[PDB]
Amino acid sequence: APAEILNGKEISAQIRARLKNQVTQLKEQVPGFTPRLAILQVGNRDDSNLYINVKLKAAEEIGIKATHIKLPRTTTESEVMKYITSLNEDSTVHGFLVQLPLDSENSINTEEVINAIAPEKDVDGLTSINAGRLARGDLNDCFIPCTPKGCLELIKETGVPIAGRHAVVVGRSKIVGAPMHDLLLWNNATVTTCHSKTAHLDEEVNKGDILVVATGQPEMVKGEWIKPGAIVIDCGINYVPDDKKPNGRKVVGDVAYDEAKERASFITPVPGGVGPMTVAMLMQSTVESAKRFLE
Amino acid sequence: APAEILNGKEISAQIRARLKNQVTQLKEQVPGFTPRLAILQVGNRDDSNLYINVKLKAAEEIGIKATHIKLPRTTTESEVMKYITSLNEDSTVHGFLVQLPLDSENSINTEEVINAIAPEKDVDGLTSINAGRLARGDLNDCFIPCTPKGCLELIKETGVPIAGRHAVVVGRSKIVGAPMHDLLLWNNATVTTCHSKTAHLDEEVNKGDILVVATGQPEMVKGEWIKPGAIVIDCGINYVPKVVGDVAYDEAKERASFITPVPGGVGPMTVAMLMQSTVESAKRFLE
Ligand SMILES: NC(=O)c1ccc[n+]([C@@H]2O[C@H](COP(=O)([O-])OP(=O)(O)OC[C@H]3O[C@@H](n4cnc5c(N)ncnc54)[C@H](OP(=O)(O)O)[C@@H]3O)[C@@H](O)[C@H]2O)c1
Ligand SMILES: NC(=O)c1ccc[n+]([C@@H]2O[C@H](COP(=O)([O-])OP(=O)(O)OC[C@H]3O[C@@H](n4cnc5c(N)ncnc54)[C@H](OP(=O)(O)O)[C@@H]3O)[C@@H](O)[C@H]2O)c1
Ligand SMILES: Nc1nc(=O)c2c([nH]1)NC[C@@H](CCc1ccc(C(=O)N[C@@H](CCC(=O)O)C(=O)O)cc1)C2
Repeated sequence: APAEILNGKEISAQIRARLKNQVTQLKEQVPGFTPRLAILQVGNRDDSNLYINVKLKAAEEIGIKATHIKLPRTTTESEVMKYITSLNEDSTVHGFLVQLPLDSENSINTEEVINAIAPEKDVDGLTSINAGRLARGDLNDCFIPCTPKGCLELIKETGVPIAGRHAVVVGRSKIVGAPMHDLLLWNNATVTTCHSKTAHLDEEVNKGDILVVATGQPEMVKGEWIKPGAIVIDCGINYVPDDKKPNGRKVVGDVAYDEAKERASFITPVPGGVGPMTVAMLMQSTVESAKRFLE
Repeated sequence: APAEILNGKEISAQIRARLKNQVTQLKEQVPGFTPRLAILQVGNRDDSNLYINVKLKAAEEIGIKATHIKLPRTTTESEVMKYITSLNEDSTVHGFLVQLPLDSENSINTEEVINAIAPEKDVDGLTSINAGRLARGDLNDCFIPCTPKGCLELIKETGVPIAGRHAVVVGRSKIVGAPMHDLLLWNNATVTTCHSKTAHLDEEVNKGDILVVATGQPEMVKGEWIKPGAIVIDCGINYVPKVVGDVAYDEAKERASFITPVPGGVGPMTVAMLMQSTVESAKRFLE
């Protein structure tokens, strides 16, 4: 019998509707309080413009005030640092992020920039201090990066308790795999982390009651590798030409969906699974930052 | 026929001899310079007194100047913060640590205390900044906690490459298990982390080509569970009706290819690694 499909587009829409109501209610409980997000951009990349306007739009629908600071390509590292410092010190701003990658004519140390973000405002969760808190089990008040956050939410939507399950994470990146490990461990799964040097990957994958794949290797995890009854979470966004589609390209996951859907009990499709969760998760983190500041 | 014994006492002695020579050479290059370590203690636990004396002794044998500050049981979090601030600002102190657990009559948030330590002096590697670097693979520029560091060194003493091995870590503490996981992962093992909520622990342990145990549960990991030919690293220090490890040594030694005894395995290696981190902090300050 085939896997239930976790519909990230519907679940994300429910999350954004709930956050809207919560934000409406925070303002009525505490009049004048305005949850506030800022996004700092360097340069003028087309892709970043599109992603930023999606974030700003979601924030405005929820009643979060969203500020976009767009610095020119001529900007220096020292000017970027000054803006980060000013955002840290601005008590009207509850959360902010720096859109990546930076687009400057000058050399800018990306890591130093990110690590100047005050940890209590780090809504993308990529500062070293936040990673360190997450990695050592302080989940009550650290920020969680948006993709693994959405993965955890998808897993919880199944209603299957995580504790005691053997979870497998394929990938160990800063943005996905590593924080995904941390969330699974502090929800009491027994966790195996695999990567490009893992031997007999198929046999490792086949031990996962919960499987999260974040490799960027299109459809590499085959249906045969999936443990029967597993929860399969697929972070992959891989482009493949396909003239039968409206824009001449299909999106496929890091998992071979058509065979994995016959083995799993719950599976995320691609497109429509993990991807649409991500902006909702940023908004949820923004709302958490605003609630903490309200104490 | 038994597993080769990884003799942490002899390996640590070699490490301390090397660090002594390094320290002697720093002093001849820069006369009057003294690497300096401070250990801040709250309360008066017997075990902490003994562990601190062991650290002081190793430091003096290497030529590191070691200072011990012992605060009373009445100490408040705010008083501990004043000493941490003073140690941060004292440019004669290259590295310092806070001995754990704190022994106070008042509630003190251990994490807030540890996280006031300046990252360049955090030789125990327990600040969030250092943990965060280790946890994400940026080992260029962080202190690693002394126990996992010592465990990695014991593993390397076998001569067996870590990359591609299935490693199992039993325990996930901030001081041992979690950082141990990170060290194994960024040395390219495939790592499984177990804890008190792991089901079928025996079957998890049995997948480990490398096994590190740090539970504080005396001899709970049974020899039968060990994969034949495994490298077994036992961090346990348990007092029992003698000191014993977290592993059932006499049965595990018949299955493993390499095993650490208790006492004389991980413990001495932990102190040597603290001294290595202290010496690195002194060398960094010298630029
Ligand atoms: N929807 C979203 O907004 C979103 C966000 C982030 C990422 N993603 C997608 O998720 C995927 C991965 O992204 P990322 O940021 O995690 O990428 P990444 O930084 O390139 O990480 C790739 C990870 O997968 C591992 N890997 C690669 N080949 C492997 C193999 N053959 N077997 C096992 N492990 C292998 C790599 O191992 P090593 O560590 O050994 O190199 C690494 O840990 C991509 O499709 C990306 O587009 C989606
Ligand atoms: N030689 C050295 O220098 C040195 C240094 C530090 C520690 N140690 C020793 O190493 C041992 C562990 O120390 P620690 O600081 O890590 O202790 P700890 O904070 O008490 O943590 C114990 C860990 O083991 C897990 N655990 C407990 N019972 C278990 C069970 N039945 N099955 C599986 N996992 C179990 C715990 O699970 P939960 O997270 O689910 O609670 C926890 O993660 C102790 O004997 C300690 O004295 C030695
Ligand atoms: N939280 C916490 N828990 C702990 O159990 C400890 C620390 N902190 N901090 C310090 C740490 C140090 C433990 C230690 C114990 C003993 C020795 C040592 O001198 N080795 C001796 C005895 C061997 C042994 O007991 O392992 C030897 O064989 O030469 C070295 C270090 C133990």
